[PDB]
Amino acid sequence: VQLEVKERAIRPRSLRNQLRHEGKVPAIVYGYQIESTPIYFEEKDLSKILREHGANTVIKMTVDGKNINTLMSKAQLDTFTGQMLHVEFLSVNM
Amino acid sequence: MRVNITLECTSCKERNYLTNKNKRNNPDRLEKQKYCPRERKVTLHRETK
Amino acid sequence: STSNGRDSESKRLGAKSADGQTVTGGSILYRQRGTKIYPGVNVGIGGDDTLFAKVDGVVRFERKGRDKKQVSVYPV
Amino acid sequence: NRLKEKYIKEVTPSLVEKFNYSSVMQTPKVDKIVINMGVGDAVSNAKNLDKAVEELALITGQKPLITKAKKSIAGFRLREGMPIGAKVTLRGERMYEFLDKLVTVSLPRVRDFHGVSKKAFDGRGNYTLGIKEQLIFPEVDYDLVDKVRGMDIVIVTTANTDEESRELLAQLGMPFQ
Amino acid sequence: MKQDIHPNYQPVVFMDSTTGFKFLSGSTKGSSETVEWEDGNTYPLLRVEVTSDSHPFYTGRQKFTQADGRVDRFNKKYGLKDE
Amino acid sequence: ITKPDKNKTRQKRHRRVRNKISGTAECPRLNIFRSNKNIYAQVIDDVAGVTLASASALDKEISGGTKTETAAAVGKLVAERAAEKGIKKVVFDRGGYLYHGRVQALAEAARENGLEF
Amino acid sequence: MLVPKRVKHRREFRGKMRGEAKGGKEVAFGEWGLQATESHWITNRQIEAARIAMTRYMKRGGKVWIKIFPHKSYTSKAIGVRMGKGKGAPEGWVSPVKRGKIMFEIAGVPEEVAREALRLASHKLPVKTKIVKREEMGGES
RNA sequence: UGUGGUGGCGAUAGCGAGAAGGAUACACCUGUUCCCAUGCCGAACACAGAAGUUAAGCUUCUUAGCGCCGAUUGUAGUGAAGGGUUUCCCUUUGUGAGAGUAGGACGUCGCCACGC
RNA sequence: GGCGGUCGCCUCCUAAAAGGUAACGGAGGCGCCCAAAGGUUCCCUCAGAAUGGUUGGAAAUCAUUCGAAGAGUGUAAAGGC
RNA sequence: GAUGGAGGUAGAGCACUGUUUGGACUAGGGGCCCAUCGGGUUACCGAAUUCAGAUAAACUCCGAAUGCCAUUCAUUUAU
Ligand SMILES: [Zn+2]
Repeated sequence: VQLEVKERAIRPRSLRNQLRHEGKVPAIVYGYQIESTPIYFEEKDLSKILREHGANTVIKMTVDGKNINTLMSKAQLDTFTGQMLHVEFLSVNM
Repeated sequence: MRVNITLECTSCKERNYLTNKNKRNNPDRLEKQKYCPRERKVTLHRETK
Repeated sequence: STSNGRDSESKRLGAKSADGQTVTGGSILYRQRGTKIYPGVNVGIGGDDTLFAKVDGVVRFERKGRDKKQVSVYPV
Repeated sequence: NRLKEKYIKEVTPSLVEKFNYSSVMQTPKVDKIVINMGVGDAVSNAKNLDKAVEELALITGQKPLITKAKKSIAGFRLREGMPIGAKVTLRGERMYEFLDKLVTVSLPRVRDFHGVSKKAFDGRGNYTLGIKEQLIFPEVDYDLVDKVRGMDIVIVTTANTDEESRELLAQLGMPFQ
Repeated sequence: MKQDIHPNYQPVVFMDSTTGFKFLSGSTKGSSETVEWEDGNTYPLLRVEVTSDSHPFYTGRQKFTQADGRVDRFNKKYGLKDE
Repeated sequence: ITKPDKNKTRQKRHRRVRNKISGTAECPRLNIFRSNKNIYAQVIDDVAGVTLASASALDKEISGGTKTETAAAVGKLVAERAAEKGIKKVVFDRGGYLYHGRVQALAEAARENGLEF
Repeated sequence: MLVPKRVKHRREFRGKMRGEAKGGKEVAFGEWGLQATESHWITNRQIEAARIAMTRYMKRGGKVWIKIFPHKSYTSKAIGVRMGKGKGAPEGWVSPVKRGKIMFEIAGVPEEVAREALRLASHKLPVKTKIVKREEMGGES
């Protein structure tokens, strides 16, 4: 609703190996409103709404302005740690 | 049952060609119109004997 | 006491002349076993499906839509 | 022949009524007739087609073909190339002549008759009429025919469903039950 | 229609003890008896005994035999004896 | 029962035939077309695909009926209009048919009147 | 020495494997499942003993699927045979399990039964196991 | 304009489901005497014509159920450089798929004849 | 070392996406056949399954429909068609 | 360094060959039918049939990094 959504890099080098040892999830969003831009996220932020609301409620992205009503499609997480990786989002309208 | 066989010119007497047949499928000497080199003209060729 | 260890020799297939090369008349191009690269402009196929060139010139490999590929020689 | 007359003079308007075709072209016709005399004994004795084909030539007006084996089966003792069956196709006016024979002389020579089975629909209407014997047709004699072979008549139409074909054949004989 | 490989055939008149249904053809021939205009100048040797009316089926089922009265057996043979 | 749409099979035989030679560089192609009633022809080239001369069974100028008459007439017209632009090495595209006169008479009419096969 | 599972082979001597890594294969049907977290083979028997030691401390059945099965074959020589001649006879079976995979899954009983059984089982396998439940979706179905 | 014929371009052109048509054109159909034909059969093929009809083919249109073409991301894997146990793992640096998916798409281009 | 097995040729894998590459490594064949199973010019499209139909059988010949290949290719296996 | 290409490897994927675990179902068979025609009953299951989920060296609808082959190409070097 007012979230931790920012920018990223195109094909960044092994900077990713450390992104999994220091608590980071490389996330994605491609859809209707705006075309396609890789976007931040970590594990503690969204579980708040998850526990409060559930598992499918309208998720909104922000630059502290208008929102991107993502409907996160698929995230088969990296096993053996029970934590999120490759959160493939999705965005539709009303 | 197969046999290497030599055709031969029926006119100039030259053993011009070589090939093979099955001596119990075709028990008769072959008759093919090959081409002789000694006279440069097609010629009835018959199996050797 | 095994019944294995029987082998044939190699036959050394594989393309023998890249693209952009200047090929003289007669040369081999891509030795096959059955059709894997259909022939094209000025390229002729032999007995054992090998692919030779008829005219001097340059080679280029391209594709026939979705089926297969081609070779051809565009002389200067 | 009389059928073609009766056909184009009665069948077409009646059927055009009972279904209301947008065009008379939409009519369900009769196309052909094939006949199937399976000896099934040449593999045992090839001296049976020698008369089967004859009796056929007498029933139809033309000498049949001779169907091959097409495969190999041991329980049957079938080798490819062996002949088992012999067929004829009927077209043109001979279609109508022979069907007239069937409806008018042939069929009512069969003992204990109720008619033809009401069920050969195929969901597309190519009705068949199996036969047990072959002593039926007057083209066949007592002391000349010495077996009880049969045929498999395969009539074809241009109908799509089976009721059209049924009530058509009704107009053209076919003494159902 | 090819040649020399097709047997005899002529538009032989069909007939019966009735109905003179003299129009069809066949492949059995012989002594000429009906060379007429209204039909083919042909033979009535076909004297089949079925008019397509003998078997009362195309003439519709008749009462040719009955073969109906089993009940009166007890009800008439000793049933005339009853009343 | 269905009936195989007859133009399709002739199309298929055509496509097999055409695979041998078009070669319509400067020895350009011939052609042929049947119908229930008429006959047409064009002299075509590749890669342009742009014809050079045409004719018509019953569309420009003829005498007789849908037969050799019409056929030979059309062939004469074709060969006459052809040599106008100077063509003497046509490659005859059988189409998808045989040689029995609606095509064969057209052929030999095209031959004598000044075209070389 | 009881045969839990086998196959119909089409091949006898298979080249020994090479196990590298894995991630995925989350819960499928049940509500509670294991998760091996190492890299090792697993013989036929080990799975059989695991299934027994799950059934017994369970009761009334309860849904239990064995979400892995031996495929690949085994071999061995005999002691007293110098190295050399062709491969030895085949005896046994094995299906390698990388970390992250999920071996067993159960549902139909409250957790206490579930964790009872799924800790009884994990003492028959040479893998450092773990425990996870059927978690969450966009639609649980 | 329409209709017929004839070519290229990766099925983004297809498959499927539904509607319209006949002036010309195409086709269905009317026939076998005639060149020609059936391992039997004018069904096929070939020939002779115009009684009858858009039912079908056939061309125009509608449709995202199916088939196809799909970006930007993430993740697997890897060259070079290193560090731990050396069965395997981990870190910088360069590259980065397959799956998933927004979306596109019920064609585009060229020629010849006919007449409206 | 012996006793066993093998010694020439062809096809697949091992083989690390050019070519080449060992093992008493893992799998199969060869020491011919064909006068048409060749040459050429015409024409045709399969295995099945469902549905019907005497002898007729679950499985012979027939007929209709669905079917991009699930067939066939003298011979072993790849690559093709 | 730039451009062009050949090929099925590491992935990963079930379209083909194998191997395979659950759900449904009926294809009707499974000892009787339950019986001296209403449904074959309990039960077995493969295909016809499907919904999920797995795996391969001699499985592939797909597929990199690298090397390899070339160029009237460019820059240093010297074979
Ligand atoms: Zn001589």
